[PDB]
Amino acid sequence: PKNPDLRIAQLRFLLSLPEHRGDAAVRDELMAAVRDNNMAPYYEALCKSLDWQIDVDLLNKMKKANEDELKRLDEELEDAEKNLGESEIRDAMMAKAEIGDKEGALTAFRKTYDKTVALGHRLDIVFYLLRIGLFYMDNDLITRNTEKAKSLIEEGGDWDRRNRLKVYQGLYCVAIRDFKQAAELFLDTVSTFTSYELMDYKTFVTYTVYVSMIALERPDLREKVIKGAEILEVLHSLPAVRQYLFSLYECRYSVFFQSLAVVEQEMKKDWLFAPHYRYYVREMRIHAYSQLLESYRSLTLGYMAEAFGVGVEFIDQELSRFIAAGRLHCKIDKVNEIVETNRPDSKNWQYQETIKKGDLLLNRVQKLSRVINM
Amino acid sequence: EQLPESAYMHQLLGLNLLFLLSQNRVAEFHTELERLPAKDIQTNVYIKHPVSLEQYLMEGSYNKVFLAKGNIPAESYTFFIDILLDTIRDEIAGCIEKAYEKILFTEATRILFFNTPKKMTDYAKKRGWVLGPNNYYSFASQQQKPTIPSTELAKQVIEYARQLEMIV
Amino acid sequence: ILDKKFHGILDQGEGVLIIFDEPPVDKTYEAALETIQNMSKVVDSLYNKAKKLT
Amino acid sequence: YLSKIEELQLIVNDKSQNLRRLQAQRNELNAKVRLL
Amino acid sequence: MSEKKQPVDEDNWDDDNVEDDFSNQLRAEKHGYKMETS
Amino acid sequence: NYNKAVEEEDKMTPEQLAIKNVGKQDPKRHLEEHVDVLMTSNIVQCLAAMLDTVVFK
Amino acid sequence: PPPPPAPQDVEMKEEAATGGGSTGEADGKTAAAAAEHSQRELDTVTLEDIKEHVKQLEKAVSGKEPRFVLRALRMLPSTSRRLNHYVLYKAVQGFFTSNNATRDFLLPFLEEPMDTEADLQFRPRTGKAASTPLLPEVEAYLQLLVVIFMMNSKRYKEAQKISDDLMQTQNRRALDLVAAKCYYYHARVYEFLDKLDVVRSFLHARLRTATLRHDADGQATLLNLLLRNYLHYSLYDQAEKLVSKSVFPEQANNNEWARYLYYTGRIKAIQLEYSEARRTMTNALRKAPQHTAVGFKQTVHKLLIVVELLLGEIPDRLQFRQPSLKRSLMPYFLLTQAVRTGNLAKFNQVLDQFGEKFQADGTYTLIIRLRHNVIKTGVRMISLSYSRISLADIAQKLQLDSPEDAEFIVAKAIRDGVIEASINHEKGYVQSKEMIDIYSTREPQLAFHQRISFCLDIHNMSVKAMRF
Repeated sequence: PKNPDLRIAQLRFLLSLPEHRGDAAVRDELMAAVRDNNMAPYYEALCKSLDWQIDVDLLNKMKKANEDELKRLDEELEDAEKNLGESEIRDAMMAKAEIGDKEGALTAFRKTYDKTVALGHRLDIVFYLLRIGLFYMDNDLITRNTEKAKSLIEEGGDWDRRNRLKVYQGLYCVAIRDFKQAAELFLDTVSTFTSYELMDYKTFVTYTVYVSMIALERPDLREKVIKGAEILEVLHSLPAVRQYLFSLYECRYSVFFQSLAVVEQEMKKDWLFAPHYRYYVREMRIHAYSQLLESYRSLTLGYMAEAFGVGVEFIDQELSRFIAAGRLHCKIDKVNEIVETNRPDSKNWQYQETIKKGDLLLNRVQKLSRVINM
Repeated sequence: EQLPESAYMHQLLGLNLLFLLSQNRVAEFHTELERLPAKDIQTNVYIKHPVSLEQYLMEGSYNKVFLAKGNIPAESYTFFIDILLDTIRDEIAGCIEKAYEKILFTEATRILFFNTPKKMTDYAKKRGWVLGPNNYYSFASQQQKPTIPSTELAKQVIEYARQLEMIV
Repeated sequence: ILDKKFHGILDQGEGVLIIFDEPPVDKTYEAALETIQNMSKVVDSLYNKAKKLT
Repeated sequence: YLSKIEELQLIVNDKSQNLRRLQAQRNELNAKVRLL
Repeated sequence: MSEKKQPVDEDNWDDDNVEDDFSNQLRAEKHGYKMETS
Repeated sequence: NYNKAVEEEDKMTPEQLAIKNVGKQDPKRHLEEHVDVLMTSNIVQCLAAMLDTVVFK
Repeated sequence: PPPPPAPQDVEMKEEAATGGGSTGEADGKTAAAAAEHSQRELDTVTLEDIKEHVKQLEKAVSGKEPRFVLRALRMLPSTSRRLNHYVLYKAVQGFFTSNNATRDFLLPFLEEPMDTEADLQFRPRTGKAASTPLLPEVEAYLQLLVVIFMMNSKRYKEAQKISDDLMQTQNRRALDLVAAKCYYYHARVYEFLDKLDVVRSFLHARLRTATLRHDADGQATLLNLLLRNYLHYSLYDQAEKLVSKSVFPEQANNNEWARYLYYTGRIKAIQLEYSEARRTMTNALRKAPQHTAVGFKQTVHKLLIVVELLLGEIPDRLQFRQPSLKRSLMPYFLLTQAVRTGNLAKFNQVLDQFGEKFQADGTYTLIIRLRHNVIKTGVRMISLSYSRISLADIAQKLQLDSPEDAEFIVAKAIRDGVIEASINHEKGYVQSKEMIDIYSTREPQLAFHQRISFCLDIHNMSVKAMRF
């Protein structure tokens, strides 16, 4: 049941990334605390957001409710293992202990991993470790648990749950700058309709496109977005980035820049991207310019400055620092405003890699085969 | 080393350094920057002025020469700054058209100085130069026009196959 | 052109398009990729070496 | 000392004679494989 | 070994080298405000 | 042309020389029988490269 | 008294190998070097440098050095009974009372293995008897009643130079192997107090005596000593390497040569060089032996890639960064950030912020050309960028304010030879070009001679290594 707790993770990100109205973080943390016993939101807001303007006792009462809850959980721990349970005593205690403080976590994972017995004992354990990680912007939890899973969960698994583990892997692959294996693991589209792991299938589409407009080269672009009309029956609900992708074939750079600003702000205000979203947009820029110049040579940026908006000075500094970033072999001027189609690998590079590696590894093995004697 | 502090210490280093700067050395400059480094940035204008002066010389200004010559006698660095004028002018003899299109009378007047002696005329009649019509060119092609890359590398193939022979 | 439907260079500075494509080089592609795989194999053998050493 | 050092080091260079022992092993292997 | 004088002495971390390479370009509107500049 | 097609199978032998712990009988000592041929090939290539400039003038 | 049995065990395991085994490996052995116990003993010296050596404290005081230095005798085949003496003296530390007989009573203890009997003939036992006691004394340099005794113990090691020079036989492939280490510790203890003055002539004549008769691991190591000597102090005798470049052994210890090329890379870095210095820094970098020694590559790498910082074509260097080096590269991280930035006020404000750590570097050569490096970074970037740029665009993009110093920049860049860029001479206004269609076919196969001739060199080297 991590979808609402994924929304709570987004609450924590709102507490983290936007410090505009810290009461809004206090707002939804108190809203998640007044019911569902969720006190961890309340300590979380106490720390980063406001210091709980009025929640000294209004949430300490529900903290005492969580205290009685945890104490009766740990009492039924012995009341039920009094009876025989096929690791199901510890299974129930780990499930119910995955609400209040990290007390619930330490009575959750210290009582499952020791007697995790079958696929489900770790199926839910790894799903909910992914959730306890995703509440913050974690990667140790949400993939170390996948390591345990590889040791524990699947072993054949389901045609349903294993696709879910793979979609977890892809969900972090888009959370991190792993701009391909997300869409690879999000290539299912027949096994992630709706789940307690899918906070929103439309948000599934968001994470998917925010890795597919990069992983999917033009053939894979049309393969998954266009051809794969399975996601289209659902991405019919978010036409902004969809039409962006539509232009992403005809290469309409004006609307490219419109939606580029749009998605830039969007990522600026979206989870698990705050300290990294910098490249994606300028990467889209350079990649599109690549094909645009690849059209032909005797062309101008000014002829494209229209598509660039008023992009003469914009792209001046832009492509200056981009070629300075060592990108996109091409030619362009100011007094001449050139465009180019160049950089064939089978000119020298397809022959330069030869020594690039047969000297790197050559001397690697050389010194490696030097200390064999000296 | 525990001697009374030397009077002309500050500018004997400067005499040596400006002589070095005149004779165009490449590493004794840096062993000079290593033997006494701590008195170079804080003080010692006889050294502090030549080292940042060298930064300005290989920064791109032969006019900081004259800005500086505003005040550098410095007890008879006059001969050495005359040799510094000489290393201005023969480095102009090199760097006047290294890979330039063409200059005219006025860029001679800017980069060179002393508007027209028989010395820039001596340049035009001493380096193998065409004094064009109020105009300059290195030559008619500037590069002496820079057709068999095959047979020398065929001899290379001879000794190359030879060295691949006698070994296994 | 972007989808290999056309292979060549157009023009607006001269308004004159020119077509060209001669991709296939089995020598470079084939041999170079085989050598890449050879590099991977040598990387593999490096550990046999480092093991039998110590 | 004066004229007594170099040939001792020359017998030391019979590691090249040990190289001949190695090539002897080699040609042993080869001759007997050819016998096979 | 270190037998010398010297004995005297991915979330964004992966994207961090590019970030310091991004530390010189409009870190993250004037892009979009340039639309109405003309 | 066939060299790029032949070496890529004997090149699978180091993948089979992945016999790390204790797994290696005869090493499939067939890594040769292509090199010498390659030798001859580019040998003659260089030969003819010579003979061109040599004979032609 | 239960832990000192571990030095009791490793001490006997050391001089069993060293004394008996390398004496039998000296009697008739060493065809090239059959003294494998010499490298075994240098492994155990690294093992005593990992651990405490033998008796620094070890819950007692001064047990082994008064004990085992007695009675070697090398006689009739019951000298394993003298080894039995060595073994069964070990009831003193466990059972009896320990007493202090090191660092003061060692002065006749060193003369005991000579005054017992005419023990044997070879010097590696003498180098053993003056090294294996006295190297456990050097790494405690607390400068109070311990460093004058390192001083006198290495005066006995100067007597070991005397008995290396006049000992009657290639025992230098044990004694120079130990003497590399102990002469580094000589230089250490001599320069924990002052610069060494006549130890320079000690080192000179010690290099002289190892010239041809026994030229095995002595010349290169004493030359490392001499090089770091001329490195720590004023810089006058690098012309000695420029006139007497005899620096090419078998490059035996495989890390000695690596750090040797590092030190002479610092030399050519401080003489003047970019290219050759950065390539020997690169070769020493990739010739880092392992990372089995914690954070010792790190400070020395901070001073290694100063020349790559001086290239200007370096990104942030973060893949090397030890997290314990981070609090010391708090200047150095912002310094390579100031390499990536073209700001002038930040170029001097990093200096104004971190001049003390720049003095800890102590290399003015970086800042005397790092401004010039900033303008060369600018010219490389922008001259690789545009075909026919103007000098005014780049000039008043990098705050040059006039045409004629931009002309001197472009002129000294042609003189430094990066790009073709000329001047459409009326008032400046550069007319220029890039360079593609330069050449791409016969020019690779020029360098392919060096590629495959280098490959066949390494073929024959693997052949001569297959010989072993």
